[PDB]
Amino acid sequence: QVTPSPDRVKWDYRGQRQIIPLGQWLPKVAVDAYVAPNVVLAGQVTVWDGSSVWNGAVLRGDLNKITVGFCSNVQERCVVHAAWSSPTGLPAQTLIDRYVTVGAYSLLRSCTIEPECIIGQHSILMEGSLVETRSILEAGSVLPPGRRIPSGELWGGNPARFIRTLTNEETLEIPKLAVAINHLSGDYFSEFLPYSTIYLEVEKFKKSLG
Amino acid sequence: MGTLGRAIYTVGNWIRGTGQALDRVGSLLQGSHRIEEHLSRHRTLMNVFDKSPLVDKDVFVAPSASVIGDVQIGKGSSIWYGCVLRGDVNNISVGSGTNIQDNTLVHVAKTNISGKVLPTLIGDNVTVGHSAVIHGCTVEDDAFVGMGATLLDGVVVEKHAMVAAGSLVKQNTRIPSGEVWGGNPAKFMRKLTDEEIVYISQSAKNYINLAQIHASENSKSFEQIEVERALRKKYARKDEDYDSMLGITRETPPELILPDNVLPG
Amino acid sequence: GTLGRAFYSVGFWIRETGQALDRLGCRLQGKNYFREQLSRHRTLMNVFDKAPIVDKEAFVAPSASVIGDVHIGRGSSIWYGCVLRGDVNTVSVGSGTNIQDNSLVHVAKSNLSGKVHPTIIGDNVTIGHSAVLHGCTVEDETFIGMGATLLDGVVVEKHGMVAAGALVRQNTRIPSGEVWGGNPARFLRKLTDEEIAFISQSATNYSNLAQAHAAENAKPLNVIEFEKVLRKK
Amino acid sequence: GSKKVSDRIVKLSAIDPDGYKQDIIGLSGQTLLRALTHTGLIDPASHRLDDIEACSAECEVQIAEEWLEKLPPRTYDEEYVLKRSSRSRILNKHSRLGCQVVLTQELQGMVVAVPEAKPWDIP
Amino acid sequence: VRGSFLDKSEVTDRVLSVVKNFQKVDPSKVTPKANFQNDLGLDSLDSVEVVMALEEEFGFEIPDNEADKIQSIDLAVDFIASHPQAK
Amino acid sequence: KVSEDKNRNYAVVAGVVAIVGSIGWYLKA
Amino acid sequence: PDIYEGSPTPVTAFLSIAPKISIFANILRVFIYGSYGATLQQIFFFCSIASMILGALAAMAQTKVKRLLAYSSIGHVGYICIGFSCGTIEGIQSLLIGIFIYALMTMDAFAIVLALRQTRVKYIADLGALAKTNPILAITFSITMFSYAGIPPLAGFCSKFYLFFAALGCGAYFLALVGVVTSVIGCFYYIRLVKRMFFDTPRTWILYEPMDRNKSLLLAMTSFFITLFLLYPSPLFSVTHQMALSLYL
Ligand SMILES: C/C=C/C(=O)SCCNC(=O)CCNC(=O)[C@H](O)C(C)(C)COP(=O)(O)OP(=O)(O)OC[C@H]1O[C@@H](n2cnc3c(N)ncnc32)[C@H](O)[C@@H]1OP(=O)(O)O
Ligand SMILES: CCCCCCCCCCCC(=O)SCCNC(=O)CCNC(=O)[C@H](O)C(C)(C)COP(=O)(O)O
Ligand SMILES: [Fe+3]
Ligand SMILES: [Zn+2]
Repeated sequence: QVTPSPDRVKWDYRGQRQIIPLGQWLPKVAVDAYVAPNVVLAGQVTVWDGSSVWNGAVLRGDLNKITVGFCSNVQERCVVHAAWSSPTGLPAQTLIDRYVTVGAYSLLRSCTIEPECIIGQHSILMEGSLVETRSILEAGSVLPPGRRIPSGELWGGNPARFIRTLTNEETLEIPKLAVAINHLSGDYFSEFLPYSTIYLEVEKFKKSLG
Repeated sequence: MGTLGRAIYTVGNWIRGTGQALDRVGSLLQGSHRIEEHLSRHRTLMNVFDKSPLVDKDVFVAPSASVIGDVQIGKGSSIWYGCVLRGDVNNISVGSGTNIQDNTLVHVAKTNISGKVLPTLIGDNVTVGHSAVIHGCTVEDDAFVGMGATLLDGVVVEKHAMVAAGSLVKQNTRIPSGEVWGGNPAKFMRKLTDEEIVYISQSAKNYINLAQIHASENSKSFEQIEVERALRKKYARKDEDYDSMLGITRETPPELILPDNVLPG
Repeated sequence: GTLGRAFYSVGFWIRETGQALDRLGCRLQGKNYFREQLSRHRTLMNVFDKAPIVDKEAFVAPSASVIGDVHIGRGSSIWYGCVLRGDVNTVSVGSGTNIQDNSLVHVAKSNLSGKVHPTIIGDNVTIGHSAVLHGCTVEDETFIGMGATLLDGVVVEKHGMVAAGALVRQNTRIPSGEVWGGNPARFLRKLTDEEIAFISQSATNYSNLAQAHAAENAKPLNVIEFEKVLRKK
Repeated sequence: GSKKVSDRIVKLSAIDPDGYKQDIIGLSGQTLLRALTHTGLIDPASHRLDDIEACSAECEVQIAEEWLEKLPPRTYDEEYVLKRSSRSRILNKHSRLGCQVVLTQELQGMVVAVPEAKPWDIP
Repeated sequence: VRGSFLDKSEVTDRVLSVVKNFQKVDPSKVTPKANFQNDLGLDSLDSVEVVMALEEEFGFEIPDNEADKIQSIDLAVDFIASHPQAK
Repeated sequence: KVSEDKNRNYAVVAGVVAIVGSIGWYLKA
Repeated sequence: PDIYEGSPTPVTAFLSIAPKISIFANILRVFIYGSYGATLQQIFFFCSIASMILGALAAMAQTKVKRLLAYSSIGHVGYICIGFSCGTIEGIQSLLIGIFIYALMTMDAFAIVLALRQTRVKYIADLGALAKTNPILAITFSITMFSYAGIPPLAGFCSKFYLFFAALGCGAYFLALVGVVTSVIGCFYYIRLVKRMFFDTPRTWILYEPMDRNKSLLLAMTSFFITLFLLYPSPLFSVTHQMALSLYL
């Protein structure tokens, strides 16, 4: 039987809280990092300096730690999660290292991305998977659990397959992309003052209601 | 209190008036270009066509989730952040102990191109992974849908069947019991081991525990949020050496301790 | 330009000063409600002068994100969870076009990989749930399947259909009357006249469903739920 | 998927100061110190870089001779660090700096002894 | 120089003598690879005795789950030659 | 209508006295 | 060096500045105001030479930040005591100027060290990629390190200048040689820190928590003083000359 409760909230005037603590697990956002207003960070989430998390992204660190490294970006509507354990036996924290570009609509769970990598849009990285440094994943790629992307290579497909070896100039292009995305995120960061003015709207909506 | 309190209250009123006037002047200098933030108009639960969602008492619905129309959700289920369950042109049914993970879309169809158009049915103890798309299909009890999978109209996922992550399951495809399908288009991959059935069941049971802590946190009032912010700040670090010099033992308050069923151990 | 950006910056200094003054005034009166964590999400957000222009008839879900120079035509609809980002270039959506729930219509964030292509959506276009359109053009009366990805430089001609889950690679021109699917997307079959009728009927229906949804969201915010949330213990 | 994390996985065993043996896991191409810190056998906070210039023998391990043959010989800097970090200022012939040992497929099954941790958190 | 392990050959020797001196073990079947139960004629009570005779000779206590993976002379020598607590 | 925290009111008065005294100190020196 | 390293970092900061001012005041009032042979001046001369040599070499050997700062302070007290040895009014003036400038520079360095201790900075190698993760902080620490090395036009150049001035006046040439060699060694082990923050590309980085407002304000003021003191140095020169004469008359 589906028995409803009368006191369940149908409309919350505060909206969705961006930072969701879980006990003593408080998400940690660097003072110079951009996090879009409708992003949810929950639990053991650390967003480091120069990193950006874009609209609709969800970073849920309730089973393991989630880290977004220096100058790394998680783009629109990505979901980053983690598990208690990995099939490989290695620690199952989700580690996004520095200068990593995680393309929009990508799903990450208990994967490690080494520094200076690019993840194509709409990619999936599963539990225990590893992307070694200076690698690029094509859009739409699916990396099964425990699988690995060797360093200095271009991979893609469902499941991901070796395509070719990257030229050194291509590998030099990756941190440049991360820096450019950080520069773009700075324009969004400057649109927000440290406090919103919503509390005044709440005030007057209360006052009209006695 | 008293005359001094009233005087300071009046001075503060003047200060707030000046502050708001300065804010307006700055807004005018900006050229009226900045769009103002407003009170949130998102409705977690919303009627449409005189149909009201029927949500059980102990169901975690994230505030950012959109549950619309003729939608029924059973005991112990959880609707995570950014999930959209739009039951406007037809019925959406969700069973007991079923998790619909982050950023999932569940929709229906009024009429399909051919065959009999059916609602979206999701059974009990079913896991639906992050950012899945469930459209006009049927998922029977104790089934698994990987993250980023897309099920089209007419798809039937049988009991103890698995759809792998990223799979595109074509219309009217049937996933038989004890089988795992995957790819674009999805096709038979292999059989499911008993350990994998245990994995599916443990997944749903773990998510009922995770739903409780998330539902507890998301429903806290402003006053409780501020009390726990202060507590979290006060207990973030420690000086047990000076405590031992003082002869006291500082204990973590219960509002900051998670239940044992969600801890890794 | 530069003068507008300087004025916009100096205005933020005056505004931040005024808001701090208001906070001081509340602290003198013992009010701390300014500390409440309220959502700063804006359905229509501007990046300096680049602001979305949305028709008065086009329905936009309150949880949708429309950022920068984004044009929405009459009778169009942006559904729940959709994200449209028009900063580095413009995004235009034609009349009578439905962007289904959780879709992402965006342009390139950087010009490192070439000039940033804009995204053009024609009239009476259906974009299925959770589709990703990145710097492509979609002509009038086309069908984009749910979960499909169209990369930059992609042209989808009139009456052309991208199947569900298809990854259309960069600079891939979909000819008229053709169904393309798979990863990567390849020609699958030719489109039938019944399919063209269903496309048009579907877009007309979504314009009518959007009208219904735009009405129920317009309902005044319930003061009962406000009072229930305020008085929780 | 052709390339797997299990290709790089090197099996190991570590004997803790109290004498109980543990089977630990590390990636070939990474240091023994990182494998030891995965499960907390060595505190990761005590040794955050894999550099000889950021080492006070917090990563020190003892390895039996049958596995020392399979490793590159200790350099002068390593022996300098080990000798100065000894309490008795005596070099231990079976002692290695874990941050300088790189795991290889040839080190499968190696047993390592983890000594008692030295103080490292300078006030 | 200071060592933290007993030499393998020296252990092989100490273990070879311990196993042989234990009665019911003729110094003819005692090879470095010889197994206690299958090749030496020692039952479970005699087999546990050998393992703790290795504890007395080398002056350290073997955790039981290791005392069980010592069914032969290789497994015992493999264990003592790599255990730091051995003296 | 009234601010009730009496310690906060005293501190506000102390800050006001500090500011006014600094101004007078400068003006008469 | 052992006490500086082992004490809590605020204790080390306080010990590296305050007690030097108090005891140099005591030294100047007990001996300069007093009267004996050049024996005591030879004592301080030989101790100054030994201090410069040992401080330079031991600092060159250090891999940890606190120990390096300790040995640097030993070398600089040697530089300062050279001014006491020569036994002139300008010697006392330059000793006071050196003490002042060393105190300000040491407070700058320890504000940086205390800011980085929130992330538990222990080794010089821990400063890798600091020019990327906090560019303004890396520049501020480099200005301090170049001031320590004595490179002009930074405030630290006054100590070097007087060291060589007194030597070529008091007639010393061995002292000039020791000063040259020790200055070059010091420049090497100071610019090693700049090389670590700017030139190295480590595999693993350490991201440091930003400092609080107190340390940032103090750092900004001390950095402005270090870069700009020689543009308007007259008040320090005049006040130190005033003090030097108050001792006798
Ligand atoms: C506690 C909370 C629990 C939860 O709620 S889970 C949260 C979200 N997590 C998930 O959804 C994870 C779902 N897991 C999976 O989907 C996974 O893949 C899966 C579980 C099907 C399969 O994972 P496996 O590692 O077991 O894959 P196989 O052993 O069957 O490999 C077969 C073959 O298929 C190919 N590969 C396998 N997987 C896939 C796919 N899908 N597609 C395409 N191609 C593939 C690949 O070529 C493989 O060959 P190799 O690489 O040489 O081993
Ligand atoms: C310092 C002295 C203090 C302590 C005093 C000691 C007191 C000891 C007296 C009490 C202990 C007992 O007799 S307890 C009685 C022990 N007897 C049994 O267990 C009966 C079943 N028999 C068997 O299990 C096997 O025949 C067996 C050979 C044992 C092994 O098995 P294996 O065939 O597979 O080697
Ligand atoms: Fe080391
Ligand atoms: Zn639909």
